[PDB]
Amino acid sequence: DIQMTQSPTSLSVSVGETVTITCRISENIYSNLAWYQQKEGKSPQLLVYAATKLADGVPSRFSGSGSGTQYSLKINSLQSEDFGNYYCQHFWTTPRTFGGGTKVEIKRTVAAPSVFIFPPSDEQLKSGTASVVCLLNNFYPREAKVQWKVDNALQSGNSQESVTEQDSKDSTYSLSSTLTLSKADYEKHKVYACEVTHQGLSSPVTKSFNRG
Amino acid sequence: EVQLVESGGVLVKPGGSLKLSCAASGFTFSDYAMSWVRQTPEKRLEWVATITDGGSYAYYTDDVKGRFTVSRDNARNNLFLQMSHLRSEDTGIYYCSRDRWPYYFDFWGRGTTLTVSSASTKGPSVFPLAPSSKSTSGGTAALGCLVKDYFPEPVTVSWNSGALTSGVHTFPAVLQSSGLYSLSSVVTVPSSSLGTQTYICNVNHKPSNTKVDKKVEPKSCGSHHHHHH
Repeated sequence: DIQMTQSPTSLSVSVGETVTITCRISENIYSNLAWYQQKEGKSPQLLVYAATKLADGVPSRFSGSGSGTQYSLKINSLQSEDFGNYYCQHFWTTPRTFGGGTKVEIKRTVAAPSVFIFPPSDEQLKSGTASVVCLLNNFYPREAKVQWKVDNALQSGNSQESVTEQDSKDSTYSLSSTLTLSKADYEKHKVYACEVTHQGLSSPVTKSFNRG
Repeated sequence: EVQLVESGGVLVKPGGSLKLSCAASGFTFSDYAMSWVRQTPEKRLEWVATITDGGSYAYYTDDVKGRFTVSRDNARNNLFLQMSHLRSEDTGIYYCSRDRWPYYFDFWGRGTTLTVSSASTKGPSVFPLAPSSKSTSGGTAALGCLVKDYFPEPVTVSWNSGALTSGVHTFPAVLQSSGLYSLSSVVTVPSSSLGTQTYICNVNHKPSNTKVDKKVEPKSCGSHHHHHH
């Protein structure tokens, strides 16, 4: 039926560079197309409509071209705020539908994480559980390994982690990892440690505390 | 400035009903068609329904015909979506949008999350992530809140009732093997002024109608009754 291919699906490109995103359609839609940027959580924003028309309040480094079955969004000099997902939309026939997206990552220099550990609140311990939080702030690239060590024993099966989207100002990422123990298991060990590996770190970084 | 602010966004039993609302302001409301566009499970944007400027005509996508009704109150700048026979595929984020009908959507609201599920809603517990010597470096201290054991998504976190936005990292939530969500929100501030500034994380879980405020302050370590194990 009417369908679209967005290409590339994924790109990683430095500030000041030129990015073209292409939307190819299964029928000729006679320039009845729109373009949108959406960042995670946040709501979409119209970039371009009728294939070539810049929406208001949109920086002029954005523009769109094409016709027939071939359309393009060009960002002239990529800025850190231009991360996120870009979508095309046809309005030729009913329903109007949306493409699958091109994820745009801002490439930047390496940044090592700053590593911070948080022991369980006293309020949580009174409820019977011990969450221990390790924080990796403002690193690039995304890839980062967190190793939980308890009395120097390699942990596994008791933590979960998650990464932020990319920062619109510095293009870094942050990561939070939680180690969860019963209160009883928590009280039977002394040293709680967070061991962090990243491309920006020569040797690993360990943040640790003694229960006390 | 144009403004579209949705309301609703709860858990609903499979087969149940719900009304979503949208307050519009900052333009002539009755001059514009209005739409709902939802972000499906996959993360694909899908048009749902459109009501013409006068409220006279309504249009729907096939999957919601006979189930959903879109309406508008031109005396109050409100847009509604009445939903019955909700089914699991309807779970998603629902954006109120200004529709340049036939054509494109030129303003969108923050979205509201509809989770269709037979689980119970549950509000979060909120725990401080106190700044200490373990979260400080270069004159900078990190502090936060841990928001644990809620369903369904989302919780929204603010700091100091919106007056603190700089340096905040609110992480995507994790799904615990209880089936309950967990997340953290952190901020890095000057060490210098941990004695003068007060930092409060504001946690809103609209699906459970629970708000929690939690002061996060440095905790003094020592105690007269204590041991060493």
